[PDB]
Amino acid sequence: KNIIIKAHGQTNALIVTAAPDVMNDLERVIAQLDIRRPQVLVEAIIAEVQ
Amino acid sequence: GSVVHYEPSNVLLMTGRAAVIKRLLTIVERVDNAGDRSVVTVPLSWASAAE
Repeated sequence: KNIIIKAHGQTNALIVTAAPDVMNDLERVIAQLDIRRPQVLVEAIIAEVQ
Repeated sequence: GSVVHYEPSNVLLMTGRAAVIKRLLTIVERVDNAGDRSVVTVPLSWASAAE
């Protein structure tokens, strides 16, 4: 019928009670959607004279 | 000679002769033994079922 995705939030895990045959199209996409992310350090400087 | 009749209990009766018996027994035994209903399945590795 449809794909019903439910997310827990209290263990930070999600379910998939949807098609029992093409779930592979979900494992691939979540695997491409869970990835460590790099972070950047920003510093700015200003100066003047009067 | 013989006759043939049907009852909802699938009786199959005749009188005939005694040589006729051979030919007709052989008839039904061959034609009924022609591969009546049997069931078998197949699993499936990964593809969709209901589809």
